[PDB]
Amino acid sequence: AYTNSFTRGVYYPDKVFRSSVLHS
Amino acid sequence: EVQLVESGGGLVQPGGSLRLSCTASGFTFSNYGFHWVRQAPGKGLEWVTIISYDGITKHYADSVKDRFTVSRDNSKTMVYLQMNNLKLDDTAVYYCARDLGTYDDSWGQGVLVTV
Amino acid sequence: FQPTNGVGYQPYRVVVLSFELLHAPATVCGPKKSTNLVKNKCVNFNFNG
Amino acid sequence: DIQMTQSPSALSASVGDRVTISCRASQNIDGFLAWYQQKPGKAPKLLIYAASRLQSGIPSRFSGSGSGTDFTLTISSLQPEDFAAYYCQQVYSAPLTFGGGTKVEF
Amino acid sequence: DIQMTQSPSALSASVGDRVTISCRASQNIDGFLAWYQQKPGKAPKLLIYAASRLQSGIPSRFSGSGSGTDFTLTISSLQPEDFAAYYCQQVYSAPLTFGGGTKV
Repeated sequence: AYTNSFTRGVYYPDKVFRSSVLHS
Repeated sequence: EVQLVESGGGLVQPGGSLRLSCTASGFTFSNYGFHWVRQAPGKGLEWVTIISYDGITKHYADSVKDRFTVSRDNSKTMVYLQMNNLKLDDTAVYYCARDLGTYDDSWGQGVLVTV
Repeated sequence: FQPTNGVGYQPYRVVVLSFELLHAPATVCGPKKSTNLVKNKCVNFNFNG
Repeated sequence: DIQMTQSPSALSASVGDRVTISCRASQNIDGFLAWYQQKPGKAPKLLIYAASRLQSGIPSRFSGSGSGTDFTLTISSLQPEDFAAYYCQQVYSAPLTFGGGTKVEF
Repeated sequence: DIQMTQSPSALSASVGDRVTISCRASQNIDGFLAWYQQKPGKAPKLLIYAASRLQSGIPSRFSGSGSGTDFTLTISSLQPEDFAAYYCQQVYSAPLTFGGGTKV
């Protein structure tokens, strides 16, 4: 059986707090 | 704990052959090198011989050189100090000590040898 | 390793200290001359280094 | 080979009195000396291995000092257990020589 | 001064055997050792120079090993021409002492 990941699979990049910003 | 016991020391005739046994328990005998020491009455201590951990390489003190032989058996966990051409001067309490001069050093109770 | 062996062959005790500089809480600090907090005025502030 | 003698003679200091012995090598053995404590009828006990660092299971009062040829041992306070004949051995050479020894008495 | 004493006083075997002629120094002499092969009524022949290096014109079978105090000479296969008196010499110090002698 296989299931698509959808939008899952992301973890916080770093300890730094970021608000109202788009970070790559 | 490291435990060292000595045996095979007794009164012997001059020129007799007397062999000692150094008991080893509580540690890996094979890994560690072993030394032999003797204490003459009313005198300072006198290191007799050294044997390596494998027993391949051995050194002897100048006084007992070519007279005293040292051997060991890894399976029996014992070091044997064979003594030959014994003399009145040779009379001492023999202490078998493992890894002399280091943190690992331990001292056996000893067995009296008389000639 | 032997006493006879030269300084080049002599044993050396080596301790490698690994430090990560992070924006994490950073418990290990070595603090000295700690001061009370001040607010609403311009100040030079050291917060966890 | 190296020869080890202890310079001080027998000291009969009382309990609680600081005492100091000196061990001198014939030639430089670097920091390769081992201080021992032998009670009569008892196995010797290694007080300090090499220099400065105390051996495990040895009381804090015993101290290791001295570099090169000169070596020294200081006991902060005496006790009945402490009195004994102390001996020092060079470890730098392959053959080992032991110190003459100094008697410690009440 | 440095006192050289070979470990075998006299060891001789049959042709084709593996031989060992150990030597030792009283104090550390680094790699400064020489191995000689003096036959009875001849001139000493330098087998090994600087302990680990074979001298020119010496057979491959001879091999010198060991550093510091301990040294070890090894002959892979014995020969009739191999038998001679063997001497190890310290060249580290200004005074030079030859080894006592091993008879093969």
